[PDB]
Amino acid sequence: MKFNPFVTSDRSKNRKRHFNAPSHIRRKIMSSPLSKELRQKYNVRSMPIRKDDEVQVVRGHYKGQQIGKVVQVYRKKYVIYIERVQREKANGTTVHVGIHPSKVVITRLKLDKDRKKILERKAKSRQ
Amino acid sequence: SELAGHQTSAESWGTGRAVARIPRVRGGGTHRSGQGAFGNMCRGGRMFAPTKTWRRWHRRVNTTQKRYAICSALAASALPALVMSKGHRIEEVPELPLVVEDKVEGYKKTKEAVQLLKKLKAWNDIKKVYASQRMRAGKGKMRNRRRIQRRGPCIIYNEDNGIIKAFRNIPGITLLNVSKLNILKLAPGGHVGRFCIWTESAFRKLDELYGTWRKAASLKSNYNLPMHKMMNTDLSRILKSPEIQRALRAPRKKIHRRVL
Amino acid sequence: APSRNGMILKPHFHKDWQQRVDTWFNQPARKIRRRKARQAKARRIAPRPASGPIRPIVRCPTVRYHTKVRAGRGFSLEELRVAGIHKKVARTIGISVDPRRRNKSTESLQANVQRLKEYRSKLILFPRKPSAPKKGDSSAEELKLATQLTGPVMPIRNVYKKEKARVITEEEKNFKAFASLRMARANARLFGIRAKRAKEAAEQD
RNA sequence: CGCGACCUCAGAUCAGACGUGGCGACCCGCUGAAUUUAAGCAUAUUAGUCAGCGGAGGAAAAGAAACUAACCAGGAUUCCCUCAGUAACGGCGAGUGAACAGGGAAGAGCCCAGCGCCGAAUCCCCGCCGCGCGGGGCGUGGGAAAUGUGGCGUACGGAAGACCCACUCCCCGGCGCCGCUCGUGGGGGGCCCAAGUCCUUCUGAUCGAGGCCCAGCCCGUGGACGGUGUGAGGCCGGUAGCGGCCCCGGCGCCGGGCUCGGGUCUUCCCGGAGUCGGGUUGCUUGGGAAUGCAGCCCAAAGCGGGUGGUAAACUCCAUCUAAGGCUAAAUACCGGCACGAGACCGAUAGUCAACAAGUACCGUAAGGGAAAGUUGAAAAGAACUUUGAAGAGAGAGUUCAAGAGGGCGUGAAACCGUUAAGAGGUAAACGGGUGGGGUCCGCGCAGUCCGCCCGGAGGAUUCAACCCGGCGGCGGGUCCGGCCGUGUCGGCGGCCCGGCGGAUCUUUCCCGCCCCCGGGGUCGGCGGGGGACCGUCCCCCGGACCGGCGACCGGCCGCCGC
RNA sequence: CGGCUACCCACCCGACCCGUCUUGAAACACGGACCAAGGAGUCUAACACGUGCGCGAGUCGGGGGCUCGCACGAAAGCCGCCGUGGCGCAAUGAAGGUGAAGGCCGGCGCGCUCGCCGGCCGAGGUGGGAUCCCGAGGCCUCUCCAGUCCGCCGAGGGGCACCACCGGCCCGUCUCGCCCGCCGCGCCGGGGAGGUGGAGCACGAGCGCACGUGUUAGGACCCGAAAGAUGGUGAACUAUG
RNA sequence: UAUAGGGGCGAAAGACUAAUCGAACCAUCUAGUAGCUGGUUCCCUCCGAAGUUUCCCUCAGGAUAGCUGGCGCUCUCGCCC
RNA sequence: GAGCCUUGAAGCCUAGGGCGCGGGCCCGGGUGGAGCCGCCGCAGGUGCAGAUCUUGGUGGUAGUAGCAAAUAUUCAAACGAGAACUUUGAAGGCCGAAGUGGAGAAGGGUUCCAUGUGAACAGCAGUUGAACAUGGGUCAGUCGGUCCUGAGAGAUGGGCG
RNA sequence: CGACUCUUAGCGGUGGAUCACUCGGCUCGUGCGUCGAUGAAGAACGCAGCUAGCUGCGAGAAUUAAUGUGAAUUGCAGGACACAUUGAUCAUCGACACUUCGAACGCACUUGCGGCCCCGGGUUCCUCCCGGGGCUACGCCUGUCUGAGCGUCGCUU
Ligand SMILES: [Mg+2]
Ligand SMILES: [Mg+2]
Ligand SMILES: [Mg+2]
Ligand SMILES: [Mg+2]
Ligand SMILES: [Mg+2]
Ligand SMILES: [Mg+2]
Ligand SMILES: [Mg+2]
Ligand SMILES: [Mg+2]
Ligand SMILES: [Mg+2]
Ligand SMILES: [Mg+2]
Ligand SMILES: [Mg+2]
Ligand SMILES: [Mg+2]
Ligand SMILES: [Mg+2]
Ligand SMILES: [Mg+2]
Ligand SMILES: [Mg+2]
Ligand SMILES: [Mg+2]
Ligand SMILES: [Mg+2]
Ligand SMILES: [Mg+2]
Ligand SMILES: [Mg+2]
Ligand SMILES: [Mg+2]
Ligand SMILES: [Mg+2]
Ligand SMILES: [Mg+2]
Ligand SMILES: [Mg+2]
Ligand SMILES: [Mg+2]
Ligand SMILES: [Mg+2]
Ligand SMILES: [Mg+2]
Ligand SMILES: [Mg+2]
Ligand SMILES: [Mg+2]
Ligand SMILES: [Mg+2]
Ligand SMILES: [Mg+2]
Ligand SMILES: [Mg+2]
Ligand SMILES: [Mg+2]
Ligand SMILES: [Mg+2]
Ligand SMILES: [Mg+2]
Ligand SMILES: [Mg+2]
Ligand SMILES: [Mg+2]
Ligand SMILES: [Mg+2]
Ligand SMILES: [Mg+2]
Ligand SMILES: [Mg+2]
Ligand SMILES: [Mg+2]
Ligand SMILES: [Mg+2]
Ligand SMILES: [Mg+2]
Ligand SMILES: [Mg+2]
Ligand SMILES: [Mg+2]
Ligand SMILES: [Mg+2]
Ligand SMILES: [Mg+2]
Ligand SMILES: [Mg+2]
Ligand SMILES: [Mg+2]
Ligand SMILES: [Mg+2]
Ligand SMILES: [Mg+2]
Ligand SMILES: [Mg+2]
Ligand SMILES: [Mg+2]
Ligand SMILES: [Mg+2]
Ligand SMILES: [Mg+2]
Ligand SMILES: [Mg+2]
Ligand SMILES: [Mg+2]
Ligand SMILES: [Mg+2]
Ligand SMILES: [Mg+2]
Ligand SMILES: [Mg+2]
Ligand SMILES: [Mg+2]
Ligand SMILES: [Mg+2]
Ligand SMILES: [Mg+2]
Ligand SMILES: [Mg+2]
Ligand SMILES: [Mg+2]
Ligand SMILES: [Mg+2]
Ligand SMILES: [Mg+2]
Ligand SMILES: [Mg+2]
Ligand SMILES: [Mg+2]
Ligand SMILES: [Mg+2]
Ligand SMILES: [Mg+2]
Ligand SMILES: [Mg+2]
Ligand SMILES: [Mg+2]
Ligand SMILES: [Mg+2]
Ligand SMILES: [Mg+2]
Ligand SMILES: [Mg+2]
Ligand SMILES: [Mg+2]
Ligand SMILES: [Mg+2]
Ligand SMILES: [Mg+2]
Ligand SMILES: [Mg+2]
Repeated sequence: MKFNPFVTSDRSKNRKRHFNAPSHIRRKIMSSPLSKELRQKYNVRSMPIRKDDEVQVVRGHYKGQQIGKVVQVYRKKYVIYIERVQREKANGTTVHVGIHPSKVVITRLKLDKDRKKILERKAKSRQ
Repeated sequence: SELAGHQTSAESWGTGRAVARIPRVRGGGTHRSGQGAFGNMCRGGRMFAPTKTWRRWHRRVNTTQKRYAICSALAASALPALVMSKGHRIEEVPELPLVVEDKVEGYKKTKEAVQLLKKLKAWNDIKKVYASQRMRAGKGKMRNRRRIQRRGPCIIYNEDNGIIKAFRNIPGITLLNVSKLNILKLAPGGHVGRFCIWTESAFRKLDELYGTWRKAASLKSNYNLPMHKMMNTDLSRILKSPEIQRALRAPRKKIHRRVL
Repeated sequence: APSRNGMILKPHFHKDWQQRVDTWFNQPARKIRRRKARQAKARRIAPRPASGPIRPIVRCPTVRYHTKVRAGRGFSLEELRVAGIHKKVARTIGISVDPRRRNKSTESLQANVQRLKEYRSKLILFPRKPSAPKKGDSSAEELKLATQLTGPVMPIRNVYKKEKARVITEEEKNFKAFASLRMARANARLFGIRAKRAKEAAEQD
């Protein structure tokens, strides 16, 4: 239950602050869970999505065990794109299909100097 | 807003301009020039009798009547019929007033709380609460109210040691204190007979907080227990007692219908 | 306009009143603000009690309330002088002083100076260093208490002389009467007239 | 004639500094109507409001009695409840209408002109010298202001000066630091628990039952949002005196400059003027032989002056010291910057404005002022063939759905087109009662009613009669070994190792005062505490009534299942 | 085969187009071409009555304060030496002011159109008055005996509330006369018997909350003027220099 | 270019003053008042009128009485009077 | 109400069945695609046939009145799917110098020019346009403003408020 | 037989009602108390690769510098892709910059007309010659300078 008198429970206010969130908050909103074998390795639950990391769809129409990779993170639409998750147009040209990052589970992360810092910070905070 | 219709400056035409006599806005070059001005029957006008902010919202009640209602709810919560006819699952409960030891108020986790609720055979009501958690019906969902939750048991305690933490996450539960008994929580919806779970000290403090018919209350200065009207509320024994039937009339159960 | 039978009414709603209506929708918020302010002041002044300045014994002026006694603003300069403490030091000691009030009755003067002496005897102040006199080695472990409520040393609770019971004297059966009050009122009404009559009689001699 | 000083004055693009205007919800000063009511209307009410003008601050004004009362007196101001719809005002008609108490929130008090003393011990400016981070104040020397009057010492609550007496060593302004401040001081960024596992619907899942005997896991975190629908656990987020990081403000301690209070006695000093008040004329007030303000005239005193609610004279009494000033508090806030909430509205509603809304547009101008939300989960917005010049359409294609095809969710009525049925010279329509046709409904139409008992026709089963073992419940007798309710005494026992109240007492009890002659005398009184009797409550014994919705065992009749 | 109906058609009978102003409406009286959405007795203060609830000669914490910071808590709980205060418990006069107990018995002074004393209960009497109490009388298998057994009633008594009258008490007035007291012997006080005026007393019933109706002030069921005031904009038309 | 609303201007028609002039336009008081017209939304059941007395600057109105409804309350029959 | 629901909520339609005297309600069928309802109490901005009611939409009238002020058009060809309205040539006419001409001031503000399409605008049509889309276009010592005062408006000195 | 008209049902069209949704209002409360001569409110113009409006900005013009965060914005090509250099976006924002009018300030505003001082180019100079920079409004306060008085005074011709 909510107890802080400075955070709201208004549905309209929450929807407004979610739909008009800045770009540095959209990257935190667009977070995806990690795989089971990697969660126990990194001692962290979730992690934001970047352009280089691989990912695997768990729910939706284009779901399965085929490992994929992201190619675009569309922060404006709160969506990500995968090179193999695609669809044919009327004329036959290929185009990526949008899937929400909350409906996808990560299997590989780009080991960056900032990513390692975020991982160790989350691990030390989880303790 | 108290100004919902009087923002427009408009006057009526009069006898001529047979369109109407209702005031109409002045201007031109706009399809709103000449429409209905402020009024009940007009579009974009003020409503009839604009609700003022100084309406009588709150209603005060006598303290004696408040205490009467609280004692009535407490007496109704002790009868199994009145609390069973409300909806609570008390089929497996050993004793209707559940008076537990003082160790429960020292709880810090909710696992032991759920374990105690399952041991006291009161978990069926919480399961019913979990099962009946549908969505609000109607336009109330827009006004930050999208959940319907049925009321479950209320643990009445005293001398808090962390029991609010252990009972603050169970749905349908209610936390109440002996020194602050609320009618809105004891008899929700205007119906008496809510299932209650007490503590040893919370149950021993009732004799000193309200008093008996012999001695008045110690906490409350000038309060005494309400008077009892009918000493025997069982009509069957009174009507079937030999003293009543000793000087009765013959039954005379003949119908005497209409004769042709 | 009137009806069959009813009390004639004169409502004072002929003015434009709806534009000035004070609704008390901020009453709980105001009470919460006042409570928080009281708590903050008491926490800031913790060694001193709430409503610190001691208030004297004050009798009500009017004849309707002159039977009971109540609190007041401050002690008089005469009471301070009989107590023996300086006028300006009482303010920092914690004694409210009212220079405008006078003293007309020794019965109240003695009560006020006794209250002042009791306050001074019960008072215990803190020094900067132990070099200041009129104190003890240990301050009673924060004086057994930091703050007091509803009066610094004692409220103004009323006391009454007992006069339990006594034997009726001999002449009490014919001591007073309604005729006594009637004669008193008649004399108070005809006091000056009798004096003028005696004067004009002695003038003729 | 000139020079110099003073005094009324002029100029500068002289050096330094200040005001203008805007917002104006709250506040202060001025004047400011009428619509309305009075069933008409002049007084009155509307109203000392609206409109108009001038100013400031987060509050402003008010604020330390020229006060209230007439008795056991109270004591700045502000706000709330009562006083009170009262005293009173009013063509005494309509109507208007306070104040003092009292209880509360908060409670902070002072300064100066004057009278006198101090060799003007005062203040501004300029410049070099000794100091600290983001830059301003302490010590030195001359140029002005000021004797037509700086500053300390002084303020009506008295003060000052000179002896006597016994005393006080302190306070106020920066610099470096450790540890905290009550929600555990303030601001900012990021992080922190728990299923996405089996099976089955669905375009899609958050749907649907369960996860061993410790109840699949967490919970101080089951509020909310977003995600292909309806999530505690999939994701920011929420609980948590949770953690780590950065910035700001105070509490204790190391240099620098000022620095005699209290009482008695003796001596001296002690006050605001065209102002009060009076006449008069307007406005205003509930204020009436005139509450307050203002214009003109008359215009003072120091045992004085003001007030004491009915004008005037004589006398007494009570209170205050006005024509000088400063001050936070509780109070108000429809504007401004942020936040939270809703028994409110849900696109003809709610602010005029949910959208490129004070926008389009209108009038020269002041000014007036709109209409207008919804494709789809995802554009995946219809490739391609054909007809037509194109608009458009026929196939085809995406989507579960095109019956969602670019103001496209759902898709009513008025109106119109087509198809089917019926009818037609007194306009159509309508109520009462039939008949004909048609859609549709239920039945399968010479063939459909159900359950009980008995007498017969054939087969298979254990039980029922009765007894035994045995558990569970019902009923009353003994109220048996015990439970408590309603009353009377009793252990005077829980009074000190038990609670309340009482204008019931105990001055031969105590403590702190007080009267008379350190001490004595109750000779009397005041406040607090201690204890005796009274009416309500806590244990055992003995018995009086119900054994009743309070219940157990022993024994019995009569039931049920195993 | 059966089927009323919100399907259509036909015959028989009756059948003028709705709403309100009016004695009179289908009217040659007014409004309505049709359809969809919106649309009118509300809220506050005060008063009167009735009803429900709680307490009861008391009632009411709405104003503040207390417990712990809280989503539900702008709630709820408490004050007890916070009842200040409002209403009611006392009315009558302009005011100074005054301000509500009867009944029985005996005695004395001329038991005198006459006061006092002593004892008792203690708000008078009459005529009605629900109800209650007593009650002659008779009502149950062969008989003198009984407590229950069957079981009503003539008459009589104390009489709720309420009704009518008489009397009694209080306050303001008019007439008549006499008596008593002295913190001081007076144009000082008090008392009686009769007639009247009072929103009075004569064992009290109000308070707080809610609801319903009715009246009233608020724009007050909704829509509607000719007009008045305040402050600003117009001589690009027109009149005049 | 000057005169701006009880004002201007008028060889005078009370004519003109931004299509409005026997008193312009704009916003506010203002939802001004109306004893005067119009309208005033669901069903069933029960009861069910008056246009009359008196007074008012009263005659298209109101007050009063009367007609009506609701809430009750106090009693009476039900076993030769 | 351990209420109903993506195996289908609300809403809408219906020669279907049925209930209640009635206000209304239940079920069946067809659309529809995400919420809704019964019971006990509570509070309303709660029920429409009208008010020359407000807003929006649609009919009869009705394919009707009307496309008639200023003498007048015709032939051939080209570009074009499409010709009476465009273009060119010819013939016949009008304005006839107080014009139906050539330029300006006020006012309009891109309307001027070139290219291109032809649903909207042009009261029929259009290949045309002052419409639409794109791109260009205004060159000053000696043209005028800028200078000067006219009727007149206006700050300081001063006065009033 | 047909046509027209009328009444029902199915489908279709105009129509946009009901229902469901809501980044919007209304009301209540809390926290703070902030404009400007060092140029306020408001107005005009301009600024994006392709850009008309809203929004955001000022010739440094769809943002500059710094800090925090950490791999993007997006309708389309390009572009810094680099991060064991300095690193995109976003937010914060204390540092720079902020066109004209506007209390508006040199006079008036028709963007004209000037007046002083200084710096670069013109006859290497003023003398009504180009560009750039600073100042040039009113009232008032303290002080300085200048100077008017048959207002008063002293010494002197
Ligand atoms: Mg909201
Ligand atoms: Mg509105
Ligand atoms: Mg208004
Ligand atoms: Mg208006
Ligand atoms: Mg609904
Ligand atoms: Mg009436
Ligand atoms: Mg009138
Ligand atoms: Mg009039
Ligand atoms: Mg008014
Ligand atoms: Mg007035
Ligand atoms: Mg005003
Ligand atoms: Mg100002
Ligand atoms: Mg300010
Ligand atoms: Mg003073
Ligand atoms: Mg009163
Ligand atoms: Mg007057
Ligand atoms: Mg009145
Ligand atoms: Mg007045
Ligand atoms: Mg969801
Ligand atoms: Mg959820
Ligand atoms: Mg999580
Ligand atoms: Mg005098
Ligand atoms: Mg005097
Ligand atoms: Mg006097
Ligand atoms: Mg007098
Ligand atoms: Mg003063
Ligand atoms: Mg003053
Ligand atoms: Mg304040
Ligand atoms: Mg509502
Ligand atoms: Mg609109
Ligand atoms: Mg083609
Ligand atoms: Mg669709
Ligand atoms: Mg649609
Ligand atoms: Mg046909
Ligand atoms: Mg009607
Ligand atoms: Mg009429
Ligand atoms: Mg007639
Ligand atoms: Mg009619
Ligand atoms: Mg008609
Ligand atoms: Mg006619
Ligand atoms: Mg008509
Ligand atoms: Mg409607
Ligand atoms: Mg009292
Ligand atoms: Mg009107
Ligand atoms: Mg008039
Ligand atoms: Mg004017
Ligand atoms: Mg002209
Ligand atoms: Mg006039
Ligand atoms: Mg005209
Ligand atoms: Mg006028
Ligand atoms: Mg109205
Ligand atoms: Mg009449
Ligand atoms: Mg009657
Ligand atoms: Mg479907
Ligand atoms: Mg949807
Ligand atoms: Mg309505
Ligand atoms: Mg309608
Ligand atoms: Mg109409
Ligand atoms: Mg529309
Ligand atoms: Mg038409
Ligand atoms: Mg024709
Ligand atoms: Mg023509
Ligand atoms: Mg051709
Ligand atoms: Mg040609
Ligand atoms: Mg010719
Ligand atoms: Mg000519
Ligand atoms: Mg010409
Ligand atoms: Mg073209
Ligand atoms: Mg055309
Ligand atoms: Mg052109
Ligand atoms: Mg164009
Ligand atoms: Mg040339
Ligand atoms: Mg020229
Ligand atoms: Mg002038
Ligand atoms: Mg001047
Ligand atoms: Mg249709
Ligand atoms: Mg940058
Ligand atoms: Mg100027
Ligand atoms: Mg320059």
